[PDB]
This record gives sequence, structure tokens and C-alpha cells, in this order.
Amino acid sequence: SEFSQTALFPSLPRTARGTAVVLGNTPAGDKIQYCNGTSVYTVPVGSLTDTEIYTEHSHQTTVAKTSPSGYYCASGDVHGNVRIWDTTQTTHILKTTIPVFSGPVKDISWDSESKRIAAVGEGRERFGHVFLFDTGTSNGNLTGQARAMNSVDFKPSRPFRIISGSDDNTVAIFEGPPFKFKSTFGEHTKFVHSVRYNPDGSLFASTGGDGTIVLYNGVDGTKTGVFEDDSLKNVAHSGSVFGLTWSPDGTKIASASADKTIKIWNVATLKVEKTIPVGTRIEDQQLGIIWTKQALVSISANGFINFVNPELGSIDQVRYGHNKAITALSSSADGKTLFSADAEGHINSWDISTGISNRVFPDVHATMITGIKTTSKGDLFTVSWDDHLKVVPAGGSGVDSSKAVANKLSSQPLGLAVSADGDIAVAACYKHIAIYSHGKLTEVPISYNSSCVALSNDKQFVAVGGQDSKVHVYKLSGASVSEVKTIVHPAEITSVAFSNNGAFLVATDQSRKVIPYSVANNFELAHTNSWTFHTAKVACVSWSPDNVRLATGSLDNSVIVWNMNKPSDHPIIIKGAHAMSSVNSVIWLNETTIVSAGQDSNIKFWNVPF
Ligand SMILES: [Mn+2]
Repeated sequence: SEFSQTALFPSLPRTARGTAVVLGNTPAGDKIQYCNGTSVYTVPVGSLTDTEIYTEHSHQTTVAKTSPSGYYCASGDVHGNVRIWDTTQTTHILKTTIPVFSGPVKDISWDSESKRIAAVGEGRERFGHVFLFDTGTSNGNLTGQARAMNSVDFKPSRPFRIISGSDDNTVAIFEGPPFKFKSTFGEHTKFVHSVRYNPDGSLFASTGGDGTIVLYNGVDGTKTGVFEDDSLKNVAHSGSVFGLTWSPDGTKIASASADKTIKIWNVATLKVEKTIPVGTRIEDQQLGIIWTKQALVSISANGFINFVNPELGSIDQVRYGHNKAITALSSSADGKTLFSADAEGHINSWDISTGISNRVFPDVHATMITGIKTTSKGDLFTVSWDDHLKVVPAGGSGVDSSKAVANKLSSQPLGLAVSADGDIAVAACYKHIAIYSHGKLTEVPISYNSSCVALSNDKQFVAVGGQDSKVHVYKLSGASVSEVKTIVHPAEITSVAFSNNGAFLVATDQSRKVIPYSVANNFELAHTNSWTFHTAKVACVSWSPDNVRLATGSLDNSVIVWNMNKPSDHPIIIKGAHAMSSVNSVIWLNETTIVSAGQDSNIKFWNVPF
């Protein structure tokens, strides 16, 4: 009642170099599914803001597939669990959870009747299991391959069959129900990463590390041919092929390869039809792909989602973002753009009204970014664990990471504050307070270890939170600071912020407390109420433009909105704001709109009325 999520700029799928990514989809093909963290993302092809998230696995999610009926989703994790849950309601009630084997689930396949599920992976006692979705009842045995089963698929037509690809280089076929081994095929010479039946079940194809794509008769697995690219010698791709998928009408196959291309094939002629290069960088390798009734999507090693135009043979849309923990957020002065940074140094720009993303490239840092701030002139200041404070300019395309000023710091930067106009920047470091005013990086040693910093709107005060449980407030004269007040907290300071009108300074700490101070009154307590509603370390704080409300994000997964005009009132608690994830950054876009970002790679927008 007190708030509502109005938009989500979702996490990209989890990816690992040279590792296949498996996608799922809704019956109509209007949404794709992928995993990151302990979550399952159902991402719409026609919306950049309405992705749905299911977060109930306790272990890292691997693959998720929605049944042909569209009513259930079966998702696996690295532990070997396959949870089958309702997709129709936000409560997502669990139907069944089955421990298929001890180890990671790599692929899942629903039969055409939405009655059976075959799950495969790396398991101690077996590599695959087939069973009933609703009861967990075994519906056969998938014994037959000697190493991890990487891909599995049901024949959608009768007689029923199940095919699988394995690290033992073979493709196996099972007949049923009940299902049992029928044959093995050794056309491949390296790991088989993907096996898929066409829509009518008359044929299936396989591919993998040896770069070839084989076509087979759907009922008995007899090879009918191999795909040819006349520019290559006896291979479909010049590198590993991580996945293939069939067009809805079965006349074409699309493949994703380490060779950095997506290729579309003509099934009838067995010849390549379009070759679509994604890029020339190592991150442009394609690790997964799926063709739905509404879109053909391929995934880059960097997690980017590429929407392919099969007619033109090109890439239509690329959705960027993060798959690593987001650590900082900063919006542009005009409120049209949002910048987000992560734990691996990546930064993305987002158009706030549409959700359209852009990955900053080149990369400003190669490691953790502990802060980023925009200036009324379009620059973006940043600090990272590589002990550098960099200033990215505007020239190349929006923010020119093309090339700009890097300054070594004497100690690691933990926090960053910058004046609106960019005239002054202060970085709170492990052993120093670094001040940046037009070229001169002036460093002031401190006796304690800092943890965060805030600069008053009028540039007169610099508040430095410390690991000594004190907020050190300094008056800033040029490139020098003089401590005018030392505020004591019960535990280490975690974040600080000044209201835009300079009326208040707020500090949060590891004891889960949020404490505001009256600036005009020598930083005395602004009120005496106990703002201890978070149940875990508070990670961030930010003031509303109205200088009265503020918000905090915590490791307890929540965002809490506080009201300075009613300190005894219960605050607004957005519980589970980021499910099973710390909320690392929160900022206000206006007096009733908050944006939060989490360890989960998600960026959420919240409408919070008065
Ligand atoms: Mn299938």
C-alpha cells in the first residue's frame, strides 16, 4: 500500500567463459528465461521494464524451463535440485522439488504433454533422471553415458524419445515411456553441448566442441547429414558451438559459437544461410541461444543478450547490464540517465524513461568500483580498488571512457563524494582523505581508517565515516580540512549523506542504526527516536530532494524510507526489496521515486507516495 515497484532493469544471465548458457521460454515465445544468483528471470521480448523474478532456490540457479502448457517452470541449481513451481501467480507455489542427483543440473526438458521432465547434469550417482513433474515419480532410467550430460530434449511427437549430449562425446537416445537406453552415436569428437528436436519431432540436431552440426532422423537417431559452410573445411564453425536451436517452422537452425558468430542454417539444403558476427573481442563469444515464436536470442560471454534479425542476418537490439554485484548508482542532473557500476569494474548507462541500456566501453576499471558520481556537466567520477580515482569525460558517445585522467591514490578508496558542478571531489581512503580540485590531487593522512564520505551541497563540510565508529566532520578550506566535530556511534560507520539544503547530516552504522543530526546545531541529534528497524548492516543512505525523507538499503534485503518530520512514526519498510540480496545503493529521482541496486545485479524503481 505504501509503495510499489514501477520498473526493473534486470540482471543479465550468469555466464562463465567457455561455458554454455541454457535458456528457457514461455509457450508463445514472448518471454525468455535465464538464471543468475539464486534466481530465475522471465524476461519479456517486448518490454525492458517488466521482467519477473523467482527467488526461492538456496543454491545458484543453472537452468530454467517453462512447460509447454505455460503453467509451470522447472528450474535447477548447482546442488542438483529441480524445483517445479506455479508460473501463473506471484505466490509461485511450489508443486514439487526433486533432488535429481548430487551435482549441477545442466539442462531440463519437458515432454509435450507437460507431464514429464528429464533433467541432466554432473551427478555423483547418475547424470540424468526422468520423472513426473507433479509427483517426482521416476519414469525411466537415463543410464548410458560416461560423463556429465550437458543437454537433453524430448521428442515432441510419438513415439516418444529423449536425446542427450555428453562430455563423453556421444549423443544418446532413449525410448519410452518408461524410458530406457536405445542407442549411442559417435559422430562427435569433442564434448556435445547441445541436442535439440525440431518442432514436429521428425529430426534432431547435435553440436559441440568439435565445431560440427549433425542432423538425425527423429525416431531412430540415424544420421541424415551434416551442415556445411563453404568457407570452412568440414566444420560448421571454427570453434566450439555452445548451442543450437530450431526456428518455429522447423526450416532453419541457429547456432551460437566461440567463433563469435551466430549462424542461421537452411535445414533442407544443409547449407549456412546467414553468418552474423557479434564482435571481435573474447567477450563476444556466443554461449547460448534460443529461437522462440517471437524472437531469436543469443547470449555473449559478457552476459549481453543479442536479439538477432534472421532475415537481415544481423543484430537488432543488444540488452546490456550486469551479472555481478552492483556497487554504486548515480543519476544525471537532468534525471534522464542512470549510471550503475559493479564489483568487476563494469559500468552501464540507462535511459530512465525506457530502460534502454548502454555498456561503457572501454572499461574504466578492471576491478571493484567503490563509488561513482555524475556532475552537472556530464562527467562521471569514479574510485576503485585499483587505488585510482578516475574522471571519465563526454566525447566518444555519451561518457568517453575512450580516454581520461587516472590518479593514483596513496591508499584504497572506500567512498566518493563530488560537488554538483564537479569542482570538488573527496575520496574516503583507508589511510587518507583525498581531495580533488582542478588537477591537484591533495592527500591528507588520517589516523583512523575511513569507510565513507559526504560533501555538503555548499561545499563547506566534508563528513567522513570511520571504522573507528566515529563520523569526522571537517570544514573544507581549499585543499585542506579542519575537524570541527567528531560524532560517536555504537559501531563502525557504513554510509553518510547531507540533505541538499544542508539542514541535516545522516550516518548509518554496522549496529543497524540510522542517525540524523542537525547541522545548524553543532550536529546534535536531530531527534531521539531509535531508528533501528534494519535487521542487518545498513549499506547505503540517500536523501529525498525535499530534505525531509531519506532511504536506506541494507544487507537485510530491504529498503526503508524514513521521515524526519515524524521520527516516532514507523518507517516504510520495503521488505525483500532485493530477494536474498543486499541493497548496495539507493538514490532518489524525485520526492516520491527511489531507485535501488543490489548484490543481485538488479536495479529497481519504487514509487513511494507521501
Ligand atoms: Mn524441447
